[PDB]
Amino acid sequence: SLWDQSLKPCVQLTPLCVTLDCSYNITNNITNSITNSSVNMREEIKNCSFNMT
Amino acid sequence: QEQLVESGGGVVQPGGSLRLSCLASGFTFHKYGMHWVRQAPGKGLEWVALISDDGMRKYHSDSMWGRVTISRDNSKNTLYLQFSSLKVEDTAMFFCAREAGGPIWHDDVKYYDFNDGYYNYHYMDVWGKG
Ligand SMILES: *[C@@H]1O[C@H](CO)[C@@H](O[C@@H]2O[C@H](CO)[C@@H](O[C@@H]3O[C@H](CO[C@H]4O[C@H](CO)[C@@H](O)[C@H](O)[C@@H]4O[C@@H]4O[C@H](CO)[C@@H](O[C@@H]5O[C@H](CO)[C@H](O)[C@H](O)[C@H]5O)[C@H](O)[C@H]4NC(C)=O)[C@@H](O)[C@H](O)[C@@H]3O)[C@H](O)[C@H]2NC(C)=O)[C@H](O)[C@H]1NC(C)=O
Ligand SMILES: *[C@@H]1O[C@H](CO[C@@H]2O[C@@H](C)[C@@H](O)[C@@H](O)[C@@H]2O)[C@@H](O[C@@H]2O[C@H](CO)[C@@H](O[C@@H]3O[C@H](CO)[C@@H](O)[C@H](O)[C@@H]3O)[C@H](O)[C@H]2NC(C)=O)[C@H](O)[C@H]1NC(C)=O
Ligand SMILES: *[C@@H]1O[C@H](CO)[C@@H](O)[C@H](O)[C@H]1NC(C)=O
Ligand SMILES: *[C@@H]1O[C@H](CO)[C@@H](O)[C@H](O)[C@H]1NC(C)=O
Repeated sequence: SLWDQSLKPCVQLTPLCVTLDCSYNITNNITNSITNSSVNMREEIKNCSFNMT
Repeated sequence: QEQLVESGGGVVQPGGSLRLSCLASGFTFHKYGMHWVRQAPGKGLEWVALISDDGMRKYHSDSMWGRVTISRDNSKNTLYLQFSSLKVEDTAMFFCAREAGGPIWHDDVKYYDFNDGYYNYHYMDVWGKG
């Protein structure tokens, strides 16, 4: 109930659902760290453009 | 209104250089990728150069490629073209034309660029003095 109450004043993100275009490799130095646990390729870091009203 | 004024052009000789300055007013020049065009005696229009909103990329005709270099100045709200190795065939009136308004239109909805930039790649709506 308190979580819903704190959720109420938050602004909605419904218009964000439009289709976007993202790029995985970006202008940064490190992409493969010292450790590899099937997560270096799954970097979960992309930079993405999106239309907003 | 949105006005553009060219200057710096004058009589020159081949092999030298030239600085054509296109000042602008009446709008936010910080993101308006301008277009340098030329018109020779007894000839039609001929596109010279084009620069993006941010100056990242730029396009020059293969004939005029290398001889001219285009640049922008958002602080001055000005555009600049520096020549090099001028040729007698370059005799022309040079104009500085704007891009297709601020946003790009589609289905009555207008899109501005990143950081709300005035971008397009379309016809040239406004033309300068020359
Ligand atoms: C995420 O990864 C992606 C995948 O790599 C990134 O995207 C792009 O991928 C491409 C895959 O093929 C990469 O291609 C490589 O590009 C190499 C560099 O080529 C340029 O530089 C060499 C010199 O090192 C040059 O010989 C090449 O021709 C090219 O530059 C030339 O530059 C001149 C001068 O600026 C251009 O001349 C233009 O001429 C016209 C008139 O005709 C106007 O006057 C212009 O003003 C003028 O500039 C010339 O046109 C241009 N050449 C070409 C063909 O356009 C190359 O050596 C490799 O073999 C390979 O082809 C590409 O580099 C890569 N993008 C980047 C930015 O690296 C993606 O970018 C990345 N994500 C992020 C965020 O970066
Ligand atoms: C993913 O990111 C690239 C690179 O963007 C650059 O690096 C990021 C980490 C951020 O720091 C960005 O702020 C930064 O621009 C996007 O590609 C484009 O790269 C060019 C590099 O030549 C950027 O050019 C800049 O343009 C400004 C304004 O015109 C100039 O003042 C600068 O001097 C420089 O030339 C360009 O801005 C950048 N594009 C964008 C939209 O930021 C790539 O587009 C992006 N991926 C997606 C999907 O947008
Ligand atoms: C990455 O950082 C190293 C130093 O830690 C430096 O030598 C190298 O040039 C950097 N590479 C890039 C692409 O920034
Ligand atoms: C990285 O991968 C190799 C083989 O895929 C594995 O032997 C090694 O343990 C991995 N690195 C780590 C930190 O587990």
